[PDB]
Amino acid sequence: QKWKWWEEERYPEGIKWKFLEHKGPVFAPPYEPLPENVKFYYDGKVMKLSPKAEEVATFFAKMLDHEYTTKEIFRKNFFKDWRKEMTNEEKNIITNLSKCDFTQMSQYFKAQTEARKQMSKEEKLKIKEENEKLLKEYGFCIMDNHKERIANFKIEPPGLFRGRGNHPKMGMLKRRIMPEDIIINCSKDAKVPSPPPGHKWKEVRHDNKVTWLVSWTENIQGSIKYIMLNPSSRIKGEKDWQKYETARRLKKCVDKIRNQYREDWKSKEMKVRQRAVALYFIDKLALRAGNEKEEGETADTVGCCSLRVEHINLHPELDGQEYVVEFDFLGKDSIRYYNKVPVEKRVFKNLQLFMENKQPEDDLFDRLNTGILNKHLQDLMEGLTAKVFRTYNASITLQQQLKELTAPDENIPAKILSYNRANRAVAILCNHQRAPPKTFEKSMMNLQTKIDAKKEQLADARRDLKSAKADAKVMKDAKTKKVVESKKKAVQRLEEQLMKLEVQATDREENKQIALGTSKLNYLDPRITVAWCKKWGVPIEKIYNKTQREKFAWAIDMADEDYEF
DNA sequence: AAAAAGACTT
DNA sequence: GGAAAAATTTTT
DNA sequence: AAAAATTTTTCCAAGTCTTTTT
Ligand SMILES: CC[C@@]1(O)C(=O)OCc2c1cc1n(c2=O)Cc2cc3ccccc3nc2-1
Repeated sequence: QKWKWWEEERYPEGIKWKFLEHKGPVFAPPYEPLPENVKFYYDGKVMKLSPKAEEVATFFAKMLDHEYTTKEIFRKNFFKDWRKEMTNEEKNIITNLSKCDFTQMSQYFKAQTEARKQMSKEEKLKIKEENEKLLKEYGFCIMDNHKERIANFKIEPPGLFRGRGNHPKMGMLKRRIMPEDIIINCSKDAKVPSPPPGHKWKEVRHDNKVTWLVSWTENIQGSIKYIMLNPSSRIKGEKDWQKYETARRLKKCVDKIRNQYREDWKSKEMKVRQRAVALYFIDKLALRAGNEKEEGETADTVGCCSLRVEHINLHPELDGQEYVVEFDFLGKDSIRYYNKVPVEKRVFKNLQLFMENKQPEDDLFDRLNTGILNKHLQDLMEGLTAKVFRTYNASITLQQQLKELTAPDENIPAKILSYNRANRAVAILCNHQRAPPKTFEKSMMNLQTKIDAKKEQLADARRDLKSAKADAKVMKDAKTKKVVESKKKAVQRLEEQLMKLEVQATDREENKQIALGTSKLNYLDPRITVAWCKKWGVPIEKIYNKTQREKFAWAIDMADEDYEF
């Protein structure tokens, strides 16, 4: 069937749904304590760990293999959070983490993973079926006249916080989410889901100005987690489509804004000059609008509006470049951003002004935050904020590079390479880095030995063709010529294969320290891709896989070859 | 405001 | 998501 | 048959910006 929601009339502003029914959240599987033969030791002598404490102790044991279990903060926060979940006949004995021996616990769990990957196609087939009966009853909710998929219906198990970067809270206990934390949400006329026996959910909500099915407040940050619908849904995809159409609207008056923020660098007020320089950073330098965040509750990271002075060092000349601003900081997810950038005359001079009589630990743009900057953007264009730039600059770069890369001649596998090269450019601009695949970049030697082997399979068809001509000369007939054809069409089938292997080795080695994912899904207007595919006859499945085709179902169907962002 | 929350987005 | 599992599928 | 190199899931947060509260 497949419901073409994009053909429907836009859902009237404010209300998200008229009717919402769902089976609720699936809870994390109960804890199975340790057997008799898996003993825990403290101060060398055996210790009986109560169910509560035993669990918190496993979470650490299973991580013993990682290098972070040796960091101060990790161990400090851990031990503190373990103390709470301990009995007094245990809070009296265990004074420190350092005297606790998890070695045996840690060993059993590495054995479980082994004994698991050695199962029978009877057990493995049963689990893979019991896992399918859960996805049917719990993974589909009903939102207005339709059956749509839920994204992550399984509530996350309790464990230990790690987070990304050097985070202050690493090692803390993530408590087990009970029904009494869950806030259900659904329509008044919908069958309310039944809670686990002998429990009550925190609240049965009916707020129809939201898209969520369930919410709870996790304890590490005190942030609210949600169980929202699958990206393939209407509610998620109309939002997605809107986000693109909003960045597409930015396109028709982008140069207008670029005229203004240019001369704004020459205004009376520092506040307007700051706002404009920051806007330059977000525009031409694809920075995020860096909100302020609670220090000692998150990893010290930034974005443009939050950039401290210590994140830049002013250089007049370097490598033959004029007015270079050296960026050096940890962006989102503690991912470094280093950029030597030649800026215009006023901008370099404006930055010196913004850094005068200031200490390294102070802001660059004081008198600025995301709030001021975004209030301006709104006035500049109906519905514009500072993230829309990243959507424009990323999307439009794909469209441009696909134009400047794709040649009509190329066979399908080299066009895929051209597309990926386009994607790659966006990725480097949006700084979606990657740590090289776990020493496995010797898979290149194991791909080169396959290419060098094909150079033989072809080299032999070349010397086969050279001898076919040496027989076609002496005694020329329609039996020798039609063989010099079968040896020519043979050089070709191998030539097209070598291309397919070499082009695929380039694609792989260029995308070594880059990440296309976050842009593939989150930043590029899927229609830009779809058009490119319809044009050169590249079957979509070569670019977007099934969950992607499904998420992007709206683009595929509602976009021709002629489409232009 | 403008902090502190909430709901989306990356 | 992006690296790690885990389930595959390719190589040897 | 079994090492090996792949494809695909599973594990687990950190931003942006709107709406409340204070
Ligand atoms: C590296 C890619 C990226 O950081 C990002 O910048 O954009 C996409 C993305 C990320 C992370 C994430 N998600 C994402 O959609 C969804 C999601 C769910 C999670 C659920 C639990 C823990 C971490 C989680 N991280 C992401």
